[PDB]
Amino acid sequence: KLLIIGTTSRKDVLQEMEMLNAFSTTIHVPNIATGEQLLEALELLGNFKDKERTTIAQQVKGKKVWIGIKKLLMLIEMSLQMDPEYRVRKFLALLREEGASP
Amino acid sequence: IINPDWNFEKMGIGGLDKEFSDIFRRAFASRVFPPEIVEQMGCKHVKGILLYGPPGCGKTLLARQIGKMLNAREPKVVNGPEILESEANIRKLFADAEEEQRRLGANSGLHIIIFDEIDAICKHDTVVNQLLSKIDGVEQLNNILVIGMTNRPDLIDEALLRPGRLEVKMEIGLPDEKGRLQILHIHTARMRGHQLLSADVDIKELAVETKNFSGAELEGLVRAAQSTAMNRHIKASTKVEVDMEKAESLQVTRGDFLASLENDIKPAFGTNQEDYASYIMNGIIKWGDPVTRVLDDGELLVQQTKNSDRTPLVSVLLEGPPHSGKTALAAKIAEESNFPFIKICSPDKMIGFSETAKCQAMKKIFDDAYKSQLSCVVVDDIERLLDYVPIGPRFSNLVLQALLVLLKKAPPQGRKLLIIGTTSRKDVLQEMEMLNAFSTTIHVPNIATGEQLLEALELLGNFKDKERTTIAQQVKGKKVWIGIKKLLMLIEMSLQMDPEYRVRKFLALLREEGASP
Ligand SMILES: Nc1ncnc2c1ncn2[C@@H]1O[C@H](COP(=O)(O)OP(=O)(O)OP(=O)(O)O)[C@@H](O)[C@H]1O
Ligand SMILES: Nc1ncnc2c1ncn2[C@@H]1O[C@H](COP(=O)(O)OP(=O)(O)O)[C@@H](O)[C@H]1O
Ligand SMILES: [Mg+2]
Repeated sequence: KLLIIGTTSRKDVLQEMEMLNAFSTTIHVPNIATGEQLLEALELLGNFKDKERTTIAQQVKGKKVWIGIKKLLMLIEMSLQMDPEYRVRKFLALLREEGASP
Repeated sequence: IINPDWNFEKMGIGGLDKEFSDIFRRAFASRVFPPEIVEQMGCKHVKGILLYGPPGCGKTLLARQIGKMLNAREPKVVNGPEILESEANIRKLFADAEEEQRRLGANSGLHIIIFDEIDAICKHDTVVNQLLSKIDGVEQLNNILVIGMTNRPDLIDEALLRPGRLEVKMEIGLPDEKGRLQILHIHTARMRGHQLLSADVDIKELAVETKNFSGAELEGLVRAAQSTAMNRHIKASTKVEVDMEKAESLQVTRGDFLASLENDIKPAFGTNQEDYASYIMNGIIKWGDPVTRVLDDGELLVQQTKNSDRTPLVSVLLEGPPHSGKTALAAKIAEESNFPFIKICSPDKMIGFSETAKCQAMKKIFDDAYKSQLSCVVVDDIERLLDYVPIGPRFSNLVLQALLVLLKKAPPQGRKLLIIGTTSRKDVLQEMEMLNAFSTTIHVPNIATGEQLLEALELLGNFKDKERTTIAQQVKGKKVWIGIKKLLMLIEMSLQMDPEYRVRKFLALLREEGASP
């Protein structure tokens, strides 16, 4: 017996080459698409404090979010470098800059 | 796992408890229990061991300690070129063991032979065959042991590693912060009881600072520091008629460690250096905020990649209009990094090379970079390195795929890296989808205001007061579009005319150039 697992990021190109016929089934992994999920991830990572968490939740609860997990880790690590005063501002600015339509 | 506790600090070994314990359990356990139960087991004694790794980490000292505590005689040593008539020398090593086996062999002691740089004497098939016959020939030597060492195990003959003969292999790699701490704790013993050192000394800082340091370098640190301090205070008190013990009152050492560390001893492994004059010829002159902004962003990136655990790899891309001075800024940041290992890969060294050769050079550079606990590698002119051309495409697909695969491969555990690239054709790169491989982008704009041009001119200091006023009034409008390199060469050309016909020539040259993106 055997089992083969594949990974890809360009589904349409594979579709044109008549490749999906060989594969028996496909599974879809989505991105973060709600403020609640982002807040849960931030809490689980255990980086920001309570007050900054409240500020982030208040500011981010009036827009849409579409971001990948690895990019989120990179943004958190980059933002932590700045001084304690401007960490939240830098993180929010970077999130706004990265924000894009699905 | 259960083990018999040892006192490593007492034996002088630090940071290798696991290796010592495993070696002792797998190799020398049998030869300590009495022959009767050994035979009843059916146990068979091992005959050879192999140790490999960077030089100076202390391969010999491990077996020397085992010999000191082996409750037997001392081990004999051989050298790679010593044997290299050969059979006569071979008969000077096992002849003593053969004589013992003539006088003994059932209850005889244990003889140990040590081979240095064994790879140099085996790959000359005559000596290899003689050695192979001797270790396992028609006669069986049950009172001998061989412990080879080298640094390139891949070059050892396979027949020598057949399971019947040598069967244990180990790697002894460079120390880490905690390992360096323990090694220093061990080496700082005599002066610890002699009170020749200062109480302000912080061994933690010394251990943290030394990135690529072997035990030999660590001991040399202590040697040089004590020498520096003795000379310092003795000489200080010799030229004055002050009390002699005043010098001995300064015997305690706090800053001499740093003094010796500055340039007395330097890392031996990796530790490449690069020249920056060839890439920074006119220095760096501040003509506006953007230079400060770029430098600050580069410094922040350099800081993140040193005190972070979740991001052991960081890449950054610089983009801007041609001749904006991106390569110089990248080289300046790389120099300011202060990392032990630095290198630059540029197409200038690659002239007329084939695509495969370029791929080989790139992979070799990255492979060398992997060897160091820190590094920074710079790649310049990506669009040229791909051999682009506007008339249709001509990119070398192989060179593109090599880069795209390389940019993501993380290093082994515990090693960090930083990658910086510089480009000018951003759209073309975006087309190939490689833009997503990078993590961040920093812009390199061009001069866009007149006052910036006058400030650059005054920093350069070439035009006089009247000429400065004339240019300022002529181009007061903030509708300029010029790069630092273009400004430099334009000024250099314009300076070639006669003193009278210079300002007008400069203005004509500026007008010839563009004024908008
Ligand atoms: N503040 C500065 N910024 C950039 N370059 C400067 C600065 N001060 C002086 N220079 C000099 O300007 C010249 C431009 O630098 P460099 O050769 O790296 O340009 P570039 O835009 O990377 O070139 P290319 O178009 O060939 O890619 C160099 O001589 C550099 O020393
Ligand atoms: N774990 C360790 N404990 C004590 N000393 C060490 C250790 N590792 C390296 N050294 C230092 O390395 C030196 C010995 O290296 P050596 O055995 O000659 O290496 P090789 O024989 O492979 O050239 C000694 O000066 C010793 O202080
Ligand atoms: Mg350049």
